[PDB]
Amino acid sequence: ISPKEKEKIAIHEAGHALMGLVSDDDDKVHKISIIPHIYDKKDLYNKILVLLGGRAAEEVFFGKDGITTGAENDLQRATDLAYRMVSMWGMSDKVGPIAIRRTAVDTSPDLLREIDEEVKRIITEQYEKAKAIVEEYKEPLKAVVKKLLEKETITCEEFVEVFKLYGIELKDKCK
Amino acid sequence: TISPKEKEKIAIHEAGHALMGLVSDDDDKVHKISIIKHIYDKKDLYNKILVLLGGRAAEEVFFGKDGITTGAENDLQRATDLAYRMVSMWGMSDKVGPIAIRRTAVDTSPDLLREIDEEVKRIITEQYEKAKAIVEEYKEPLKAVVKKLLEKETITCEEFVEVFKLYGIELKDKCK
Amino acid sequence: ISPKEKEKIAIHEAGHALMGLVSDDDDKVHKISIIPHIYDKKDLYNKILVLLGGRAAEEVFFGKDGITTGAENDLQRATDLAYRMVSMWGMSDKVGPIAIRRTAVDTSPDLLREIDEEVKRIITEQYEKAKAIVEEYKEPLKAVVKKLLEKETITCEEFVEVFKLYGIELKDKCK
Amino acid sequence: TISPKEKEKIAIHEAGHALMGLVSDDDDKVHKISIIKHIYDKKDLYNKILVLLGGRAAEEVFFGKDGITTGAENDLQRATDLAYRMVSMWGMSDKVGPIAIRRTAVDTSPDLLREIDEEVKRIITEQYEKAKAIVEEYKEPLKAVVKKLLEKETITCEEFVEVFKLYGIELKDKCK
Amino acid sequence: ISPKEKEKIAIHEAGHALMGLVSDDDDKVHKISIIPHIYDKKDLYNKILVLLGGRAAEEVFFGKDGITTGAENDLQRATDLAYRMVSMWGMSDKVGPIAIRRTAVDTSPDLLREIDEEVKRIITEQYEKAKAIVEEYKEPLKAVVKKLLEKETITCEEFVEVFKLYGIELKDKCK
Amino acid sequence: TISPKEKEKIAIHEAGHALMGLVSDDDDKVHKISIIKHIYDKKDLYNKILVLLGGRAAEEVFFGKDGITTGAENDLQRATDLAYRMVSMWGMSDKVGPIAIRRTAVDTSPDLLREIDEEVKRIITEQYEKAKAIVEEYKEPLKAVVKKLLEKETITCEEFVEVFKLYGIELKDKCK
Ligand SMILES: [Hg+2]
Ligand SMILES: [Hg+2]
Ligand SMILES: [Hg+2]
Ligand SMILES: [Hg+2]
Ligand SMILES: [Hg+2]
Ligand SMILES: [Hg+2]
Repeated sequence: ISPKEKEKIAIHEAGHALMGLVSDDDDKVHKISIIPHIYDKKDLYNKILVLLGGRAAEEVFFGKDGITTGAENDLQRATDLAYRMVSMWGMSDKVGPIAIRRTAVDTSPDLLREIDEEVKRIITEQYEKAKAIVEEYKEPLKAVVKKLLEKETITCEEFVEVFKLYGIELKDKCK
Repeated sequence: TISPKEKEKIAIHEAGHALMGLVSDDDDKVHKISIIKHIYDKKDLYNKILVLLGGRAAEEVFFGKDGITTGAENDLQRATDLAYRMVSMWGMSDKVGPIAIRRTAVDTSPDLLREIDEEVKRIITEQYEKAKAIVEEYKEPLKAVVKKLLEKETITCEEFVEVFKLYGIELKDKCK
Repeated sequence: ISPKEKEKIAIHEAGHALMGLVSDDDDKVHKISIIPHIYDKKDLYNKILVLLGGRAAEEVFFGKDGITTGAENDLQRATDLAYRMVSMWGMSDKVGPIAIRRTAVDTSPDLLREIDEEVKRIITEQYEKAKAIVEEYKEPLKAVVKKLLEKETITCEEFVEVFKLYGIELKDKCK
Repeated sequence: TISPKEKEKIAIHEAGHALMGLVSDDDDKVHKISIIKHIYDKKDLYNKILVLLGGRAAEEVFFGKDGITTGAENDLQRATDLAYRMVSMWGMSDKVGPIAIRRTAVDTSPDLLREIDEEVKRIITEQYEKAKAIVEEYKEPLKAVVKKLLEKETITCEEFVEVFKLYGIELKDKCK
Repeated sequence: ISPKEKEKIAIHEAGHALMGLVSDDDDKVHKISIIPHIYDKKDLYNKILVLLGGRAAEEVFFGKDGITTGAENDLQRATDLAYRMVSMWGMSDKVGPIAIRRTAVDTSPDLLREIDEEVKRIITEQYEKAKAIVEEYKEPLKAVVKKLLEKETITCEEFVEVFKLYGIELKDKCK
Repeated sequence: TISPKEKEKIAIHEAGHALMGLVSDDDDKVHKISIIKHIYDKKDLYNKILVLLGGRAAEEVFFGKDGITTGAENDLQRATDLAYRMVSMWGMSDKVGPIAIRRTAVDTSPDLLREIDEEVKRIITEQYEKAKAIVEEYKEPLKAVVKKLLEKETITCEEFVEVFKLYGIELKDKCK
């Protein structure tokens, strides 16, 4: 794996962690390296937020052209999750507290268009928030990336250490 | 595993169902509220939807739109299926009429599916609004139910009604 | 089975019988209780008429809210029958003397929309006639229901007896 | 089991097919009218539709739209299939053109299916009207055929033509 | 096989051969009777041309009503071929250098409408050219047909012989 | 079996791919031109399309729209699949967004498929135009490459670049 590619991965893996550590609710632990119940609407919004942080950080650091294939799963995981909010758990105002029956069964194309719209809406939103977040914290993120590329693997605590050195206090979610 | 946050959510969802059941002018059910060939008419099945929706309805009144939970999955699916049968199996919608979809739907037009979907959406929207209104209207005594629920982990309909009679509401029969 | 439910069933089973006994053509025999060739367009219209009589009587006696699940088969049987008239036996002017090929095969959505329209038209019609019929004969029907609820099972002849006592003479179709 | 009503219907349906066959300026067939690798051109298959439709055509002229029967099921299906091939297999429609649907149709646009359905509908409508017109125009001698049909239960084309020559119509050859 | 049918077949089989022998490119050999790499856009256009020659000749000689079932394969073979040009080999300007994925998979109805349009366009065109060709050479074609019906089987050379006797010089493609 | 006509076509198609590869400011590949878990970014895959399209691009510049060949089948299919993934698997289109089609697509709206198809069409159209422009701009030295190709049947990237340096173009590295 060439240094150019390592830089990408680094920015990407930092992005997730950033989202997790800021995420207003999203309960979840951490770790970070260059190698790899009942939820409410808020919880799932924040889960999407985390899932898009990789790609979000990619776009902040490299523009729309430095966007990577490495977010293939994250986009699928996030889109699935938004799709359940809309078609399974009535979490869309437009769509309403309806569930899609069965892989939908005998659903009008109009219902699908509505859903696809709302999935897009939800995802566009969480992704715009993630970019904003990466932006706001670009400088201390750069610092984290440097250490990442150097030591190859960071702990959750060091990530926080670096951010405290910048006056940003991240949520207590590490172990 | 269950955090006081999640446990509260459950309580409210559960108190929501029972509220709907006890006020439901038709629907009848075996109430026991915890944290751990026939013939139905249009009135009946509407009241079934009402009940099925109470949980989510309670979530929204109490926690706003963001507090809406995954816990209602089974509930929303049953409601939707039920309304779906009302429209496509029984002739229970005026727009669609006493027509029965050749059920998987087989060789039904996209136009018809759309009409059906709209009518399913109408039934549910209506009952959902009803459920919320009732929870709203009975927010006060319901809190009291929830407080005891969280405290003792399991309540009987009797206690539930006991709190309600205290507030001056005469809930219907239906327990054991 | 509770008395409220027995009343429903009674009205329902009376409705069919009424339709059969008045039905301008529909050849078919009878019996009535609280427990359970080559046809022309007229014949099949009347068969639909009979199939909808249950629900028709339900709506006359209890309004649109007292409508029951008990007509699940009747609606399917009737709708199937109208659907064959339209898609199998060219009995629709709008659609014309065309047959749908195979569970249709490779048929335009427009053709399906047309068919669905015509099926709806046919069924709406026969159902409006059945309601009208129940209406016109509500009083002697009430009488039949009473005896039904009392004796639990009526013969075709008694049904007629009751109607003759009202000056309505029903078609000779019983044995 | 067969009532005089039903038996009459059958007779008329059967007399309808044969009429079309005997007048059909192209189509050729083995006439025997009872109660109990090749190459066809556009003209030929049109005449096949004509024949296939004669039964129903006869029903409608004689009994109005309400007298239309189930007996034509097989007939309408064959006609429709035939016209369907004309349009989607052979290049026999001007609107659709010498295009052949990749036959189940595979990955054909909804637009194309609609065009095809319209053209199938045109062929059939046209021939149906033709069939009716002919039955109308020959109502009188056809009754006479039907009377003998009902009387003797089975007629030969010969007798059928015999009645027609008597009325002054010279039907074509095609029997045995 | 009746003489009327033999005349049809004759005209049909002559039509192909005509197309082959004139076809500006289409490499292909011949023979003719009353019984039965890497190509460019031009090559495939001409292959369609050959495939439609049968039907084309049928319509020239008998009008739109003398059109036969005998061209069932030719229309399928040609339509398949145009369909590959459009959906497989980016040979349509309207559609562009795109390939349809899999029996298409997950393709919009709009894309299919576009394709169906372009397939129709290509085929309409080649078929109008084939008719024109049959027209232009109707007289010497009649001559060929006569010999065909007489001797039942013609060689490629005789076909040419007849055309040379008319001052038309056909491409050197026989053996 | 291969006619001088067909052999020329092949040469040009092959010279087209290599041209694109050698000029491609990103894409890297194992050049050897004859007649016989990772991470890619948007820039990278665009350059892959460019390469995949070079063959056809070369065909069109040299032989016009009628000279377009069957030889590009595999090429067009790969390009299309790649762009299809860009749009529907990776969030690489602005119109569609960081949305991922639940892949066979499952229960996606006709509207979405249309958006996707349009965007796939945009990527490819753009890169196709790029490929052609480059072939156009380097028509002269490419002929020279083709002449040697037809002459010796197999060329190395080295020779290819050798001709290009002679014309005054400094192509990038990427060979062995
Ligand atoms: Hg990731
Ligand atoms: Hg629940
Ligand atoms: Hg019934
Ligand atoms: Hg028949
Ligand atoms: Hg042929
Ligand atoms: Hg290639």
